[PDB]
Amino acid sequence: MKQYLELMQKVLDEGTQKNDRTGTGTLSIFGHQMRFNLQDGFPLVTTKRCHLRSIIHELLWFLQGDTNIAYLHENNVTIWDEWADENGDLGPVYGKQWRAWPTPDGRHIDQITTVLNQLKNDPDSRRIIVSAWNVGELDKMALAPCHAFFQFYVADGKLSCQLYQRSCDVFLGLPFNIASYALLVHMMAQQCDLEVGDFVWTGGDTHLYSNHMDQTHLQLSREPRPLPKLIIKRKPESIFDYRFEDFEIEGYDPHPGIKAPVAI
Amino acid sequence: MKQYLELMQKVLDEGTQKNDRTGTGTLSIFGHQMRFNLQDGFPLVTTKRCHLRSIIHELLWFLQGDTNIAYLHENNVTIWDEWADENGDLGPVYGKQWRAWPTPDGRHIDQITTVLNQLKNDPDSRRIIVSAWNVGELDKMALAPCHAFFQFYVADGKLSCQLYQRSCDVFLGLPFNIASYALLVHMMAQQCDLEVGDFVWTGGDTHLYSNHMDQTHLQLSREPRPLPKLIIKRKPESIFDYRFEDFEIEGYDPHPGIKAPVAI
Repeated sequence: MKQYLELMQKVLDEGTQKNDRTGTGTLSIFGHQMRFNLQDGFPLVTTKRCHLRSIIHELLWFLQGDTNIAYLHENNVTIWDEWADENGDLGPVYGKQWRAWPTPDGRHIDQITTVLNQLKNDPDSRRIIVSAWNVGELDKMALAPCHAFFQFYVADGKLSCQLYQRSCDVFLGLPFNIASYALLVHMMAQQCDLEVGDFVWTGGDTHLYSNHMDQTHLQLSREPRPLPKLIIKRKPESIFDYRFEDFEIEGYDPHPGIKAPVAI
Repeated sequence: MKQYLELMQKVLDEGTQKNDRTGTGTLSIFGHQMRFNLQDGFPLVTTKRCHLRSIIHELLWFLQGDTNIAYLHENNVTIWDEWADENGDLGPVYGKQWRAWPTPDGRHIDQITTVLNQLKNDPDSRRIIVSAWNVGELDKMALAPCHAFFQFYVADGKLSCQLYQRSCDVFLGLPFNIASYALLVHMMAQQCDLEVGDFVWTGGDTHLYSNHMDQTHLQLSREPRPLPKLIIKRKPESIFDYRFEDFEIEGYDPHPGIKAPVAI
């Protein structure tokens, strides 16, 4: 997509040499922002084929709040397998914070129901936020949330959403991060009888791994294709009742998929 | 400052009509980002005189962690007076979360000491974060944190910091928000023997109140002056031992101060 390729080129042009926790070198910049008008089309990268099956199941699983990977395994979605323990547990990652953030007094706060309620009853609110950055629970999580917090906003009948992503692998994760939250904006908007606005992506440590340099140069030589269109085939009674088959991406005509490896 | 005036003009050119909780109308945009290279000079607005005495005391008070306003009152700093109850209490706002975030198991987490430790011992970390968005404590706070969370980053001997501000009054608060966090970057860098990098400001609901429209037009007719220089007169033994008199702003030559009123 134009904004995504511009970010890639920017990391290449001005990223500084920087290692990760494993020791794998990266080129990195700190602080970046992109805006996708969801009325322009579903923001799925077209310069490489990106599959969404895993992403759709992951979002449904996030919304359900149980952090054991059983549901993902029932659907053969293996993207969380490397972090799960022997029982399929991950600790209180994303979903547990979204749906049942634990307080000091023993309550479990459902942030998704809170924001839905706020979008329907107080759309002007400047505090329609969901955070997964539960400081007291970080140590128990299999990994700290990368997509740490997000805020909603309503103007002129349109729902917008901004995500703060503390750490972003531009090549491997970003395309999926964008699509995930874009999908969630469509779902929230549908549930609040709103049109879709913009998805604003904000990044913290934004990087390209050095072993993704060939892939990055190849992707940069391709021209973005017209964006596809998200169609929601059914309107569920609530944000917790969406099903995998409700979503269809129409008009996706990407350039070929590009594999990128990870070090261990 | 150039970036600040550009944001003002942008809100004017494309902000949509939007009320606040009180009902005071605003012009607002959602999602904006600015970058200030702290080696270029201390980012204190020059298109209107901005006083920092209250801001310096507020930062010291944040760092100390006690949310009663007694220390502010001892120094005749009255900016939190409108939110304080009869005893001078505010509930667990900023400082309590920065220094003693309460967990479900009864611990109090010092995020400032955690990040300092992380900057000294693991500068490549992509999770050097401080959050004041403690979902379980929001109801007890006199008001929810506007400057909600911030992340640090180290590259080439320089400390950078990104702030996510969920709601920003461009005219009245922004100049002070920038200066506050810029000061904190200088202090953290000094304590970690690092040079200053960039302060990245990210905004959520970013607005101009309609009763600030004359002031905004007047400020926009002024040309930014060269930035001033922050001087720290002493190097304290820790981040908790800074004193008001340690800070001096040199070479500040602003255009005249501009008053802006608030509705009640």
